[PDB]
Amino acid sequence: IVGGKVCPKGECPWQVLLLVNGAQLCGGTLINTIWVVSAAHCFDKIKNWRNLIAVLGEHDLSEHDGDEQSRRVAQVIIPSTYVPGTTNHDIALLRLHQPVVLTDHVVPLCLPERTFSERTLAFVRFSLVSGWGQLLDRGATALELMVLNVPRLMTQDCLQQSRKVGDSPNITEYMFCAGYSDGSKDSCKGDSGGPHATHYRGTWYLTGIVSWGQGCATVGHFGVYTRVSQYIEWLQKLMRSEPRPGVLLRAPFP
Amino acid sequence: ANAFLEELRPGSLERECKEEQCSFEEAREIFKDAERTKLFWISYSDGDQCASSPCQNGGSCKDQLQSYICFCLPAFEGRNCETHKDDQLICVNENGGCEQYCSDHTGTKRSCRCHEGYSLLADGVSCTPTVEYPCGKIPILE
Amino acid sequence: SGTTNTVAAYNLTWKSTNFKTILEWEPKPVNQVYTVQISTKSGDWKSKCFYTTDTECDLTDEIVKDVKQTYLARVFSYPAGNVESTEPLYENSPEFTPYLETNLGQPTIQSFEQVGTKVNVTVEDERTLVRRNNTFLSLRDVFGKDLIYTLYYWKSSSSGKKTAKTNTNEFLIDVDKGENYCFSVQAVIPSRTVNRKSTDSPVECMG
Ligand SMILES: CC[C@@H](C)NC(=O)c1cc(N)cc(-c2cnc(NC(C)C)c(=O)n2CC(=O)NCc2ccc(C(=N)N)cc2C(=O)Nc2ccncc2)c1
Ligand SMILES: [Ca+2]
Ligand SMILES: [Ca+2]
Ligand SMILES: [Mg+2]
Repeated sequence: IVGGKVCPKGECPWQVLLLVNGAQLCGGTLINTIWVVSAAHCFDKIKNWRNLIAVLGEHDLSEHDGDEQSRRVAQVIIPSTYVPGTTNHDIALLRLHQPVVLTDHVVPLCLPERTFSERTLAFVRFSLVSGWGQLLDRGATALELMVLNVPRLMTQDCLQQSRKVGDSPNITEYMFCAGYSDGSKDSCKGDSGGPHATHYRGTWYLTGIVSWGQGCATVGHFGVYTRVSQYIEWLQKLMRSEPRPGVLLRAPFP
Repeated sequence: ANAFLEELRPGSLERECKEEQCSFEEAREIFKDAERTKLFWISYSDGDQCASSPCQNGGSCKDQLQSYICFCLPAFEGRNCETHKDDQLICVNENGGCEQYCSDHTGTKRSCRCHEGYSLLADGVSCTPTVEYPCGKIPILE
Repeated sequence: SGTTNTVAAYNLTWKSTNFKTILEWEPKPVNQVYTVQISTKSGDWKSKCFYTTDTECDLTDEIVKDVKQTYLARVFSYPAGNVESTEPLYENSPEFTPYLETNLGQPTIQSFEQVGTKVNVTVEDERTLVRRNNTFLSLRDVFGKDLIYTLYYWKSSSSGKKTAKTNTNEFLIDVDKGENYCFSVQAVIPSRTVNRKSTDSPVECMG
């Protein structure tokens, strides 16, 4: 996270830290006691599917305290339409082998209904993005969870306010821009998979996933997030599904 | 109104303009100065747009140049106070006043709903937690 | 190119007098309806005039919440139901800051009283769309010292017409015994460069 602040302990209770073979891999969002939503691109290079761990209640990577809970990731579900190496359909639904225990430091973010998210949450200006990612473009990662307040833009605006780059990914209906184009604040590498959470009348909801960008906090560019509202149906159907023997599961989409 | 005999009476703005409607010259003869006559003519010859009593639902019309302004009572809006605020209770309007989910029901009133872990209150719009750790709340702040 | 049916609204313009603010646009809808959204630079978007076929939308109630803030509105075009063209098309309006841009309304001379060799001219305060719990605030209530009223007065035997200015809604001018004078007032916000003056009030003369 570039230009944010340290998220005080327990104030980003749904934040998840994904690890593979013990090393930090990506962020994630707990939506209930057994499911975590993350980004599909975080898994392009996984070879050891059985060494996937989700840590909840984490804050300071440099010290362990009694609030952290670790769970094995039993399944990684990604849309079949997702193409490794690209940015479209950048979402992953993860099943934890055993559920985590809800506490003052571990609480799920509400996954909202599609209509409510499109007609109401989409118009709430600011939302929070968090993670232990790079504190600067190509810089070192954070030890303490960082969080940032960023304004959302409709794509037409994002496209009109962004510097043109000859070769860059299309911003599709499955994504949305949020942030600042003045090089001061943005989410970054290592924050991938983390939440873009929106506050609305006393409750927080998941509206986006940290996904991609032209570098981090680059003048003339905004962060691009996966538009969660387009996957509500796909996520609920899958959460009702029965487990597979293998970990990775490329499920059809829609 | 100029009808032989009335014209014998000395030029009076009040009598030839405010009571009988004057033309531009009759007014200028009275003012003598062209810029003075204009000044007078801009409003006098503008017309009272509030004549069509355009402000609806108890509104108050106030004239302007080639236009008017409507002052509406609290429950209304619109250029002519034609919009009934009480008729806009729909989900696209500030979530229909629902705290969480809003469902439109043409023909009838919209209803509010809540996310799992919560339940609707008597007021028909608010949602309250049914579990210790509802989704979307931050315990250490709560 | 993008989707089939519908066209984006254009020429969004702000029509505002004494804070009664109306956003107007083109064109006249053909198998398409509109919805307007308005927000301050950092605030949330508020919808108004839901699926209207009108080409205007009264935004008064939203801007009088804070006339000094700067608002931006945008107009969405939706395909009349079924015409779902095979995010919605929209157009942003110019920014608008009420306090600095609303037109000053036409004033009204409330009265004029002769006092020996001096004359007092009173301007009726103008009601504005801004409310203060059940009542409408006046132009002076809103602008305070930023607002002044100007008066044009002339004799008849005079050759030029003089002007007076006041920080209140009353003028106290020196006049020539006997002669009958004529008056006209104007609202003015001196600190403005454009739209700094209202239209002149109807002329009134002592008869
Ligand atoms: C850690 C998991 C690892 C195996 N996966 C990938 O590296 C990976 C897999 C994919 N399918 C796609 C990508 C990918 C390709 N191209 C990108 N940008 C274009 C405009 C050049 C891009 O932003 N990604 C994703 C990515 O790096 N995510 C991290 C991320 C998240 C959010 C933001 C932001 N809001 N400003 C920036 C970044 C970021 O670091 N982007 C870049 C882009 C180019 N060079 C360095 C870093 C990256
Ligand atoms: Ca720790
Ligand atoms: Ca008029
Ligand atoms: Mg009379």
